[PDB]
Amino acid sequence: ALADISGYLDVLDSVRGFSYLENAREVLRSGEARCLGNPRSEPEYVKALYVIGASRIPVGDGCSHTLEELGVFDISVPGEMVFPSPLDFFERGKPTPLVRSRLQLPNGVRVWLKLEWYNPFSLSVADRPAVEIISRLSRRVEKGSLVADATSSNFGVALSAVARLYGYRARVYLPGAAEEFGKLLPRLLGAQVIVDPEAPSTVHLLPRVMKDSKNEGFVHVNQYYNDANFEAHMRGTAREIFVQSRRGGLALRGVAGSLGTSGHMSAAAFYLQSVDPSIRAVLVQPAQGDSIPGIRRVETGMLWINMLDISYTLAEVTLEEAMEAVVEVARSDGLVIGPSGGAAVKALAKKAAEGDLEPGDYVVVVPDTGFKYLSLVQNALE
Ligand SMILES: Cc1ncc(COP(=O)(O)O)c(/C=N/[C@@H](COP(=O)(O)O)C(=O)O)c1O
Repeated sequence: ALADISGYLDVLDSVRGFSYLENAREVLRSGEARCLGNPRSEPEYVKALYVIGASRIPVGDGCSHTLEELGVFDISVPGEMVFPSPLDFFERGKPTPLVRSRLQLPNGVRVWLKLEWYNPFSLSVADRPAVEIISRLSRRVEKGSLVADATSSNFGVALSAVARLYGYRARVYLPGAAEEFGKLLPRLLGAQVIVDPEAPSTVHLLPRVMKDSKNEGFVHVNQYYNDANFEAHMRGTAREIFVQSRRGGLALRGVAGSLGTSGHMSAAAFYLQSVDPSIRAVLVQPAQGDSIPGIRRVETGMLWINMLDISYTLAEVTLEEAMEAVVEVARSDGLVIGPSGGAAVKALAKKAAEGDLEPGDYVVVVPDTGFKYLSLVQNALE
């Protein structure tokens, strides 16, 4: 019989490396987890279960339990949408909406958009890694210390709100070309903001962040390499697409999305593909020469999408093409999705047009809201 996982989460602080995901994939493939003779002597297996989304764990002799029995499918949300705190709302106010699009794509590819602007701090996907990283920091690092990172915009905004709800000071480093909401809103949120107008990308800032961290002794949370990014997406974003697709009665044939740290799509793909390895992952390549906010080309360096055993496909997409998918989704659905969203929609549309895709439902992860990108919106129209 079962035990609340929340008493066992010291395994987050102690387990290392990716060998535990084997456990994660077999539990997802089989549909069950075998009973832990000693729960504390299998800290890997407990971490596989956290990661996939269990609220409970099987303890003692023999009895294997299903995914449902472990809490993967438990409803977190209160019917009435009342929450005692903004962090309780982040955590229990899930899943984000999965919304079937009116947008018509060729060869029977049915589009569902998963709306990641429904996260309360940055109105973006990047609330999830920021809550998980700052949560895990909270055991080891003293309140009032400074946490910092490089961002395209969204993670710093999230990092800033979250560090503050956990009693930490925050500093965010942006490239000059970053959107204005990423430069301004950390400050509103009580953080320090450094902008480098020469730094042509956001990863080019990391050597400075790392140098500064050495001198000034702040905590570089480094979303690019920190496994609590991938983990936050595994138990939120990915588990959600699984549970929603099942519970929605979807013929889930694939996922489409976009790549910054690679956290969210790495998890989406790895998770779902543990369940059914034929589920496709369609991934945006920002066409060379172009900048699509928040995202980049794979070969500029992304951890999880290269180290984990994930099957994916790329589809190159230009800024112009992305903003064109933003316009189309707006006129089809009345939903105003941001640039990286419309790149993912487009990449899905490119592959369906090629006849590569098995007819059925595909879930596009929409990282944020287009209200944050008016300049780009205005250029797309003129
Ligand atoms: C609008 C938007 N779309 C997609 C992504 C990609 O999510 P990830 O791959 O899980 O980081 C992000 C992630 N942004 C992160 C990472 O940015 P970066 O990898 O430097 O281009 C940030 O805000 O610093 C985003 O802001």
